[PDB]
Amino acid sequence: GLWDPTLPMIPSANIPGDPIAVVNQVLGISATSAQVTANMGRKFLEQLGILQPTDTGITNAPAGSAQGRIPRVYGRQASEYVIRRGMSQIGVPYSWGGGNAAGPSKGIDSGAGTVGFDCSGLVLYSFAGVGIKLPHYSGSQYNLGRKIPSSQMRRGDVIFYGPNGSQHVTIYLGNGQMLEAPDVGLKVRVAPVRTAGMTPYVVRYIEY
Repeated sequence: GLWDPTLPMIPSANIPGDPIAVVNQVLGISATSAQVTANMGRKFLEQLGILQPTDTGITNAPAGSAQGRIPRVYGRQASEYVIRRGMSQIGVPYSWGGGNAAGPSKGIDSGAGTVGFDCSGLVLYSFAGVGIKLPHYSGSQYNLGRKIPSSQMRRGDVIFYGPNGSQHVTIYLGNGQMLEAPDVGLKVRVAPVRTAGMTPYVVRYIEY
């Protein structure tokens, strides 16, 4: 019983570091997920009227802290933007290892010929819109942000599965539903929350 038995009972794709996210061969440019995330974070802060010269655009709280860069009075707005970004991807194919801060991408290993999202890729893409920078591995995502008891999960919190949160990750939508990139052959979808294999905590990246 350690895993969600509806999905492969293995750790999810683990893509190191700060991958290239944008490649433009005509202009001859490229940029990484962290670059795109910082750019989008600064834009978001500017739209709230709070951009400062010291802001890189990266908005993550120190892991475990209840205080991040985005003010609490703007956190619902931030969270709703993240959710809209993710939900806009419903119907995009799953691809093992797929996705970056810019959108779906070619995957790895099995997913090498498929442009799409995997579980952690969808989560990282969604949160990047407000400057929340996440690693492309569900177990590493579980170690960031602030833990909330699973029984108190709230819309916008992030649900994890398997040992160390390593099997699967999804975005809770409230009302017993979650947004996920599920498995090969499928598409990004809204699905009922599953409790089998779930970690006893969810993760909150945005306070409100």
